[PDB]
Amino acid sequence: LVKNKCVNFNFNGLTGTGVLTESNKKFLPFQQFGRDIADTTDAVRDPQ
Amino acid sequence: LIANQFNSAIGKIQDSLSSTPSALGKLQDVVNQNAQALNTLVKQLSSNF
Repeated sequence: LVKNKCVNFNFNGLTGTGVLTESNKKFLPFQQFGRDIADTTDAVRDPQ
Repeated sequence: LIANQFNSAIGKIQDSLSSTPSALGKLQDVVNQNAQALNTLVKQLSSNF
């Protein structure tokens, strides 16, 4: 995993292009995908 | 008397325009409607059609 850089991801079948950064917010244990607003995947859990 | 009346009127405008719900609705409606239109465009980007 290469953070702070633009990359195409295929996390659990979700294909997309974009840069990822580091956040300090805390998710619940039962959440994997994340659509904060506007029908787009703000967050996703890395399976590894 | 004219100077005192004008000074009092200016002071009354400053006091009336400082009650936090003065007549600025016409200015606020433009920004509110633009924000509503932008947010609605986003929310209709959310639909699957």
